[PDB]
Amino acid sequence: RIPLIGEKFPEMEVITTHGKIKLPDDYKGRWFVLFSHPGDFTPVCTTEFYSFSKKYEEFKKLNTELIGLSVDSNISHIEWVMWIEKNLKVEVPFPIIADPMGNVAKRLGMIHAESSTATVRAVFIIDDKGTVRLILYYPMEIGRNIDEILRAIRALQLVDKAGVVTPANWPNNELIGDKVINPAPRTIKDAKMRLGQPFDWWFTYKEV
Amino acid sequence: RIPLIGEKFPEMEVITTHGKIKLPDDYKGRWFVLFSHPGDFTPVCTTEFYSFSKKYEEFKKLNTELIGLSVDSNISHIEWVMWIEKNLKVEVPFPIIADPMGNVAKRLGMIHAESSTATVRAVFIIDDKGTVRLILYYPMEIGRNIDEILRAIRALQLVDKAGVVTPANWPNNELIGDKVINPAPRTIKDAKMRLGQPFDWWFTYKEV
Amino acid sequence: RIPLIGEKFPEMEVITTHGKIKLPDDYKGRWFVLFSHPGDFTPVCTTEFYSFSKKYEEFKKLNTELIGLSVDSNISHIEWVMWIEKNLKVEVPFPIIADPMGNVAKRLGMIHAESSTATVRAVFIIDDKGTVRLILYYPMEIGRNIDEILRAIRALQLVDKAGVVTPANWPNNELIGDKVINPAPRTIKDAKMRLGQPFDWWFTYKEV
Amino acid sequence: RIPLIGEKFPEMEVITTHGKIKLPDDYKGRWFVLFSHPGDFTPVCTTEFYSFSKKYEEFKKLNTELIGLSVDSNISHIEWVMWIEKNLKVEVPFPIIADPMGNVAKRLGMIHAESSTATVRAVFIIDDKGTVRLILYYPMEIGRNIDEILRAIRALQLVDKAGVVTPANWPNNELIGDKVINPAPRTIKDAKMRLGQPFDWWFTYKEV
Amino acid sequence: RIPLIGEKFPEMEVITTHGKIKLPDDYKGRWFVLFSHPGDFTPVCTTEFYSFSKKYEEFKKLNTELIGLSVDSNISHIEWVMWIEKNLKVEVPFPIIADPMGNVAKRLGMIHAESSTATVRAVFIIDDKGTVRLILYYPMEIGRNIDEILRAIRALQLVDKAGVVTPANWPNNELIGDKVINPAPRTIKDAKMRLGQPFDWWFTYKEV
Amino acid sequence: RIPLIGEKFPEMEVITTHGKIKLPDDYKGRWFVLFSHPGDFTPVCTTEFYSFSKKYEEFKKLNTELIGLSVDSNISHIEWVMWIEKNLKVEVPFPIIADPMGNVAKRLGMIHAESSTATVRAVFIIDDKGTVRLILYYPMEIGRNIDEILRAIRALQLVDKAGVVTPANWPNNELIGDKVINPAPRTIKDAKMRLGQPFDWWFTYKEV
Amino acid sequence: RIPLIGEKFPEMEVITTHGKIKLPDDYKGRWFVLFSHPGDFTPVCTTEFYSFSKKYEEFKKLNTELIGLSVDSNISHIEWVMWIEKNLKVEVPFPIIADPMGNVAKRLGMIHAESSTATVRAVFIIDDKGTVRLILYYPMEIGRNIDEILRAIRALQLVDKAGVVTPANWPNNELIGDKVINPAPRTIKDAKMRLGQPFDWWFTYKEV
Amino acid sequence: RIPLIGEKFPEMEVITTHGKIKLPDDYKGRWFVLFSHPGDFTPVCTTEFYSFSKKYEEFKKLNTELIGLSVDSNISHIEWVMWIEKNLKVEVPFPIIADPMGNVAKRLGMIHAESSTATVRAVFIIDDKGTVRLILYYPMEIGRNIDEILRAIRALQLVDKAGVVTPANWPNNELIGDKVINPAPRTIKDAKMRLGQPFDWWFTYKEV
Amino acid sequence: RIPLIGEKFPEMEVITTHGKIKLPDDYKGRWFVLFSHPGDFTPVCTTEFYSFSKKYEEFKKLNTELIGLSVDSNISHIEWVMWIEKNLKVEVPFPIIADPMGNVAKRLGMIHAESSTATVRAVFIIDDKGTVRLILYYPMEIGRNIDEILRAIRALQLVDKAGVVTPANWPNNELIGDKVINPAPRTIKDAKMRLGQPFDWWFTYKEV
Repeated sequence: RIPLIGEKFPEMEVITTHGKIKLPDDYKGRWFVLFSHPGDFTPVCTTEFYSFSKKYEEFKKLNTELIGLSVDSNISHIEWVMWIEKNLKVEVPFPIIADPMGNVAKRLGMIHAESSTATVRAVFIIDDKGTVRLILYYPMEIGRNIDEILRAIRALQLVDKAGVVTPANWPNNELIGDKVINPAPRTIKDAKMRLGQPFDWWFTYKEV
Repeated sequence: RIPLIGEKFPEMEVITTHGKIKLPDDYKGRWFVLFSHPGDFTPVCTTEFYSFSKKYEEFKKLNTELIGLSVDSNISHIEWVMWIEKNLKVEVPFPIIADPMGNVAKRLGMIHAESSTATVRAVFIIDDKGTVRLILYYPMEIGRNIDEILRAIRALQLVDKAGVVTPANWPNNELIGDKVINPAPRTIKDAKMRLGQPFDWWFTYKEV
Repeated sequence: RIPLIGEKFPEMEVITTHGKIKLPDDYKGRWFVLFSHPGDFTPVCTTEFYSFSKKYEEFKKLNTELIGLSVDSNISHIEWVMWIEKNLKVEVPFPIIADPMGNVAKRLGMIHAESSTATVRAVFIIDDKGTVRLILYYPMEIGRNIDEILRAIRALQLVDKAGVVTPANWPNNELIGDKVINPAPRTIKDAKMRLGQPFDWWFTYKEV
Repeated sequence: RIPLIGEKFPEMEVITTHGKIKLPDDYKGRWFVLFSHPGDFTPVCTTEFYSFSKKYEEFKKLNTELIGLSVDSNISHIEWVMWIEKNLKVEVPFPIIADPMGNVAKRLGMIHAESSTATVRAVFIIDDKGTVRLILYYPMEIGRNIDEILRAIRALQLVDKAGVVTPANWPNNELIGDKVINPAPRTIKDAKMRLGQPFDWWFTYKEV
Repeated sequence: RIPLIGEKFPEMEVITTHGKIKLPDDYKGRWFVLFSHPGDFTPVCTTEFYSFSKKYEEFKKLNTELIGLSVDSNISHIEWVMWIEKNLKVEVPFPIIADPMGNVAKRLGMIHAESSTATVRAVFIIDDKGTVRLILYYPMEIGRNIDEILRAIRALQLVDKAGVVTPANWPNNELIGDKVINPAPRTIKDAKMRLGQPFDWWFTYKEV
Repeated sequence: RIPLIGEKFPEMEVITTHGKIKLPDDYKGRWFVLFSHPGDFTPVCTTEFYSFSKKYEEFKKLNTELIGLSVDSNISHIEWVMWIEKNLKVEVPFPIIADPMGNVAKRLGMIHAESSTATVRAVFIIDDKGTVRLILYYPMEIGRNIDEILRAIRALQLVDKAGVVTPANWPNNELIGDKVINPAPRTIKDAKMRLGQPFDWWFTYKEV
Repeated sequence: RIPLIGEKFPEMEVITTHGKIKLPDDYKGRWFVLFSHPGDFTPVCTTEFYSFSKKYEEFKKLNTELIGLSVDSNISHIEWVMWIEKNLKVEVPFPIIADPMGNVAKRLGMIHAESSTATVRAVFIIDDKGTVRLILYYPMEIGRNIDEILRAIRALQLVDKAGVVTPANWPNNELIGDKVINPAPRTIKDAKMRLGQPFDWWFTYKEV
Repeated sequence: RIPLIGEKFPEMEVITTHGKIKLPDDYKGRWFVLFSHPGDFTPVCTTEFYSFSKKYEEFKKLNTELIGLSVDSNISHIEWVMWIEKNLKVEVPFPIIADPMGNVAKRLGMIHAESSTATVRAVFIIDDKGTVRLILYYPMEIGRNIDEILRAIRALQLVDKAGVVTPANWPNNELIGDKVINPAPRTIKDAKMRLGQPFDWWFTYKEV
Repeated sequence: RIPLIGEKFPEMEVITTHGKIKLPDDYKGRWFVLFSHPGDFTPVCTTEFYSFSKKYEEFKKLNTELIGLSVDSNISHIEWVMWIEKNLKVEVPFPIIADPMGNVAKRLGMIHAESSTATVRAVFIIDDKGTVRLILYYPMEIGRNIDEILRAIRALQLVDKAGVVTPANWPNNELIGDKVINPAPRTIKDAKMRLGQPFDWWFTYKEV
C-alpha cells in the first residue's frame, strides 16, 4: 500500500536500461534515490536528467545510487539516453526503470489526479537498510531542485552518524548555521540536566 | 482519502491560534502552504518557524498565506509562539492549526510509520482555486528548506501565467538558466511546425 | 468486458497523434481496423506500419480507416512516425492511439500472458454500424499479413451487400473460386426447394 | 478462463471421430491447430475442411496436427465426413471434436454474441510444449484463409529455432523480403554495439 | 427451474424444422407432447420417430400436436427427416426443435448424469391451457412405448371432461375394466352419502 | 473495549515523564490511580495536580501510585511540571502519560461527546492484582475532589481485608458512622442464623 | 450506545414506584440524578437511600430531582420503601425505576464484569436541557458519597451561570478556596490581553 | 416463528374435515382450542377425541370451538371419525385439520425431538380477539386432561370480565377457594391504599 | 435453543435459595419439576407456592424434586419464603432459582410477548435421565393446577415402567377408567396377531 517514512521499501523486481534489478536488495548497503518522471522526450524531464548526470559524483560520494522510472518502454529509454548523450554531450550513468501499465508506479503512489497517463515527479530516498526516509511529489510542470535532494541526503546521513537533527535550511540555518541540534530530552530527569544551556533545555546545539 | 496533485483540497474546518478557519475556502483567491511539524517545543520545528516568520513577506509578495499544523493543544501553540517571540525576537504571524487526536492529520496522510504520536514534516501547496499543487513529506529528523518552497511557488505561479514549464533547478538551470520551456507539442501537425528549433521539436525554450 | 463478434464496439474516448477521437462514433458510417502493436521503435511493428501506409488506399477504397494503438506515449508516436517518414520514405497517414497505463488495451483484451508490459498484435474489424466483426490476436514475434486483413474486409462487405457467405480462401476457393455461397436453408420447406442443385441442398453457389 | 497467448492450453479430455483424446498432452511434442467451425453440413465449413484435408501434408511437414471442433453430435461428424469423402473425393484425415452443450467451446471463448447456438471460426495454434501461440476469431459468414495459418506456423517455428522475429507479410516483406529481424536490444550496452547498422540499432536484419 | 406437474410450461421461443415456434402459446388450445431424444441418426430414436409418424393421426384425433427436441443442429434434423422419408417410406409431419448448447434442454431437466452430451428420452404432456400434466424420463438405451403416451392422453382428457379418475391400466383395469372412478369425498357429510355402495365410500365407479 | 469494574486493566505500554511504563504490570502489587486531564497548561488541571502532589503521601501510605494522562506531548508535560514546581512551589512526583493521537485515551473511553480534542476527567482505580475497581468520568469544567478518591481507596482496601462492605459516606455514615456492614446472606440457611440482630437479617454491622 | 458527557440522555419510558415516567423529558427544565443500586434489601444500598432522603431538600434547592434504579420488581421496591419508612423513620420521596431483565440498565452501561445479575453503583447527572453532565461508576462493595454529588451539581450549575470553571475540591481549593477560574484564552490576541495577571495568562481567577 | 402468549395467532388457511377454514379469523369472536394429536387410529388420541366430543357442550357454553390437527391425510381423518361414531357411539362434532408434510405443525412448534414423524400433544387456547392465551405441550405417551383445559378457559374468561387473577387450583384454592385475587398495586400510592387488608397489600381477594 | 420433548435438559449452573445447583445433573436419578413464576410477592404465585409446599410429599413419593424460578433477586426469594412461612404457616421446602437478567429464563423460552419484565408460568418435567418430558406455558393471570402436574408424573412414570400409554383423563378415562393402553402395533405381522380383541387391533387395553 503506498509506502511511508519508516516502512521498508517494498520488494519488487524491475526491468531497467541496465538489465533486471531487485529493488530494495541489490542496493543493500548503499542509499538510493528512486525518482519518477512523466515521460521520455519531454523537455523538463530532460533538464532533470542532465542535472542528475552532471552531479552524479556528488551522489556517488554520498554512497547513493540514482535510479529513474517512467511509464515508457525500455526501448524508448535507450533512445532518450542516446539523444541526451549526443545533443547535451553527457552520458546518463544510472538505470532507468521501464514500467508501462504502471504497476510499480501505482504501488508507490506515483500516479495522481491530474494525469491518468503518466507519473508525477516523485522522489523516494531509501537508506542503506532499505527504509523509506523522505518522499517528494513534485507536479509535472515544474522541474525538481537536485541540490535540495543532495542537501537532504547529507543531513539524513549526518543524523544516522551523530544521532542529531539538522536545523532548517541546514547547513545554512539563520540561527546556528553549520551547527546541528541535540534530540530533545525524553524524561524529566534528562530535561533538568540541560537547564540553563543556550536557548532552552529542549533546544541545545553542538558542532560537527 | 489522501489528497493528490490535481484534486481539490478537502473541505474541513480547523481551530487555530487565530480562531476558526474554513480551510480550502477562507483562502479562496490566495495560494497557501499548509505544513505540519511533529510538535511544539521541539528544536527543529522551532528553527523552521523562525525561518518562515523571517521570510514571511516573500510569501506575502507571492500572494500565499502560511498555515501550520501539529497534534498539540492550541494552548501549547500559544505558549510556543510566546517563547519564540521573546527568545528569538520575532513574531510568528501566521495561524497554527491545533489537531490533537490527529483527525485532519490522518485525512492528509501526515502520520507515517516511524511515529504513531506525531506528524511528519508534510508540506502542501494549494493554489488560488484550492487545488493541491505540490506535496512534500520530509521526516522528523531533518528540517525543511524554506527557500525551496518559495522557489516552487514562483515556478508554479509562472506556469499558471505564461503557460510554460520550468526547467530543473530553475531559475538556475545549467542549460538555459532563467529561461522557461515550451510545453511539448501534442499532435503531429503541431510537432512539425517546430522542427529545426534549438535542441529539438519537443525541447523549445523562450524567455520571460 | 472483452468485446466479441456481434457486440458493439465499446464507447471510449482516446488520445491519438491526430488529436482526440471518440471511438465507435467518429467513424459512424465507415469501417475501421483498430489494431495494436507492442511498442514504437520496435522493428516488426515498423514493417507493419510501412506495409499499412503503403497499402493505405486499398483500405480507403473499401471505406475503412486504419487506427493503431500501443502503450507508448503520444510524443514517442510522433517521433516514431517522423523516423518512418524520413528513413523509409513514407508518411504514416492514420492516427495512432497512445495508451500508457493500458486502460483501453485491457478493456479490449490486448494484454496477454507472455508480456505484462505491452500489447500483443491484436486486430479488430469494426463495420459502418460499429459492431465488432472479426478479431485477431497475433503474438509479438511474427508480423501480421496485411493483405489478409484486406481480403477479410472485402468478404465481410460482400456479405453485407449480397446476403451471401464467402468460401474458404475466397476469392480463390479450390472448389468454386470467385463464387460465393448461398446461406443454408433454415426450415424444411425452404430446404426441399433447393433439392438436386449442385453439391447439395445446403451447399449452393452463385456468382457476383 | 479464456486462454491467452503464453498460457498453457488447458487440460481437457475430448471425444472425437478418432476416439478419446487428452488434449494438451496427447500432442506433447507436436504442434497442433485446434480450430472450431459453426456446424457440420454447413457450406462454408465444408470448403474449409476440403481445403484443410487437401493441404494436410504441408501441415504434417511442419510437425503440426489438425483438430476440429463443433457443437454437433459425433455421429453427425461421421456422416459429414462420409459426405465429404464421396462428393468432394477427399478423405478428412484429422479428428473432429464433438462438443454439444458447448462445454469446451465456452471454456475457449469460442461462443460469441452473434449466435447463441454455434461457435465462431476460432483458431488456436499450440506448440510442442502446449503453450497457446496465436488466436484467431473469424466470424461465421466468411471462411478462413488456410495458407495464412501455414504461413504463421512457419514463422512461429523459425522464431523458436533462430531466436528472431519475422517481418510483416513474411516471407514477402516489402522492405527485406525473405530476411528475418534481430530482436531489439534490451539494455544501453547492447544497443550501442549495433550502431550504424542498416536502418538503425533497433532494426537490424539477417538472413536464414 | 425444472417444471413440475401443475405448473405452466415455461415461456420460451425455439427454432424448429418448421420455423420459429413460441412454445406454450402457439399451441394454446391444443394439447401437445414435447419429447426429447438423444440425437439424430441414432437407431433407437429413429424407430421412435417412425412409430410417432405412423401413429400421427391418433395424436391428431386427440387434439394433440407432437414436437420433438435434440441437441443436434437444425440442418442435421432436416437430413435425418430426409433419410427417414426415403428409407422407411414415411414423412415426419411434426416439428423437431434444434437446441445445441442445450439451453432449453437444461431448463426442462432433460440432461441427466449418464451423458453430458445428449438429452435422455424425456416426455412432457402439456394440455390446452399450457399446464404440465405428465413427465417421463426414459433412459437412452430403451425406446419408449408410444401407445402408452396415447393411453395417457385419452385418460387425462377424460378426466378434464367427466371430472373422474382413471383406474390402473385403464381402459383395461382388472377390477372395473372400462369403468372410471369417482373422486373420493372430501368432507364427512359427503362421505356418508355414499355408504354401502360397491367397494366402499371412497371407491365408487361409474361408466362413460 | 472500554474496561469495566471487575475486568483486568488492559495490557498496554505507555511513554511518560518518567520513561516507559508497562501499564497493568509495573504496578503489580501496588494499587494505582490512572487519571486523565484535558490538557497541560489549563488552569483547573493545574489545581488538580497541585492537590495530588500535596496529598501524595496519603496516596503512598495506602500503597497506591498516581499516574496521570493527557493528549499533550511529553515535552509539554515536562514544561508544565517545571512551571508548577516554580510557581506553586511543589514538585509533581508521579508520572504523566503522554498520548497524542489519543490511542490509549480512546481505548479507556476517556474521549466523550463534548470535546473531540481532549480527554474528560476520567479516574480509574486499579488494585494490586490489576482489576479495575472504580470508574469516574468528571467533565472538563469542574475539578475533581481528591479526598473522595482517597476515601474510596480506604474503603476498597478495607473490603479486601475484612470481607465487609462500607456504608454510604463512610467513615461518616449517619446510621452507623465508622462501622462497616456484613455482606448479606446468600442462602436461606445463612439468613435465619442472623434473625433478630439489629436492623434486620440482611443489614448487620460490626466494627473494625 | 452507552451515553457520554455532552450527549443527550436517551429517550426512554420507565416504570417507577410513582407510575410511568418519560425519562429525559418529564424533567425538562430541572436537573436530575439518575442513579442505580445493585438491589433492594441490600444493606449498603439502604444506607444510600437513607442518606439521599435525609438530604433530599438540598437536592430540591438546587432544582434537581432524584431517581433511582435497580433490577428488582416494582413490588419489591414498594416493600423496601415501606421497610425504610418504618425502621429508619424516613420516607423515600423520589421515584425508583424497576427494570428486571435490565434493558435500561444495559443501555446505560450499568452492568459490569463483576456481577451478571445486578447493576453497579452508577450515577448520571443530567441538566435542565437533558445533556449528560457527569458519570460515576462506583462498585457494589463501597457506598457512594452523597455530599460529593451535591458538590458537583453546585459546581456544574455555577459553570452554566457564570461561564467559569471550578478548581479542584471547590469550594475548598488549597490555592484559591471559594474562587472560580476564568476559562483559558482561545487565540493569541485574547491571551496577550491577560498577561501579568496572577499565576499566568491561562490561570486567572475571580470571585462570585 | 413459534407463537407465544400475547402474540396473535398466525394467519393461515387450513384444510379440515369440515372444508377450508381461515384460521385466526373464521373464529373472530369466539374462543377456540387448537390442539394436535400424533396420528389417527392411535389409541390414546382416540380416548382424547371421545372425551372432547362427550364434553363438547361445556366447550360450547364457554363460547369456544374445538379444532384438532394431525399429520394424517384428510381421508384418514374421515375414516377415523367414522370408526369412532360406530364403535364408541359418539359423533365427533368439530373439525380436524389435515396437515401432512407438517407445514402448519412446524410453524406452531408442534414437532419435538422424540418423533420426527408426528406432532406431540400440543394445545393452544386462542381468545375472541385471536391472541394466544395458553400453550401446552404434552408428550405422545400420556393423554391430556380435558377438564383442565375447561378449568383454564373458565379462569381466562373470568380474568377478561372482572379484571382479576385466579388463584392456584381455582375454583378450589386451599386458601380462598372460589374467591379470585385483586391484581397487585402498580405504584406506591396505590399500594398504601390497601394496607391492613387480609393477607397483605399485594394479596387481596374478593368474590364473584 | 428452546428445549423440546425428548431433548436433554441443557447443562446450566444456577444460584438458588439452597445454594448453587448444577441443573440437569444434581438430580441425576430423580425426576424434577422446574417451574417459573412471574415474580415474588405477587398473589397468584403465592397461592401456587402454598399449594406446592402443602403437596410436597406426594411429589417426594413419586421421586421428584420441585425447583422454582423467577427474575427476582435471591434476597427477595428469602424474604418471600419468610413471609409465606409466617403468614400462611407453611415452610417452602424446595429451592427457588434466582435469575435476574433472565439468562436461564430466555434459554428455556419462559419470556413471552405479553410481558418483557417477567416469566410466564412455565412448567418443565424432567425425568431421572434428564430428558424433557412435558412442557406447560400457563399465562400470568391464571394459576396452575398442581394436581394435574402430579397426575402427569404418575402417568409418565407408569409409561416408563410398564411400556404402556395412558388414556385421556387417566386414571379416570370415560371408556376404560383405571386401565392403560397397549402401544399400537408397528408392522403388519404384529397387527394381525391382535385381531378381534376389544375395540380394534390398534386399540387394546390391559390393567395394572
